[PDB]
Amino acid sequence: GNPLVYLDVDANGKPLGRVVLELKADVVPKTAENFRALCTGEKGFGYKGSTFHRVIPSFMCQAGDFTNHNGTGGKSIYGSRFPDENFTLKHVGPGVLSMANAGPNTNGSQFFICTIKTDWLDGKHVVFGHVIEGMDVVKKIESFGSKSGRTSKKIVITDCGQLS
Repeated sequence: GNPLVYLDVDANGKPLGRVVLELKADVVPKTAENFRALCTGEKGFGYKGSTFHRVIPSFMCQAGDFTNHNGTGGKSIYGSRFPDENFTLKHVGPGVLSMANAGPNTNGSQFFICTIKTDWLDGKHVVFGHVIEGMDVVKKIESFGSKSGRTSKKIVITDCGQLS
């Protein structure tokens, strides 16, 4: 069935725990496969050692810029950017996993985990999975954000990979 992947997250060098994500490869195979491979590192690059660089309480936690660490970078397993696959899955509530972008058809590697229903992003961001385990970890990350998105602790994905 659908891949399960994990992110182990530190804040200021202290482990917060593990976020487990189910990737909806049955709905968005291309988007799911990109994220899966970026978690395993099997292409020679990916999320390990990168950060949650933008976190806004009562909104979302954003990560995946493993090249510039600031929201401008990232790349996919296909090339720098790739198309919006579909908008079938919606931003239904907390725990939704969705692609960050720079407008239409600019998916790379940046992603966010929602902490509320972000319905206004429907039809603009490709949803591709959700949190299976570790919403407590997500809430910790969230609490280290600010209105500006600047984080008050250094939030690092120390390890990541595929569980099944």
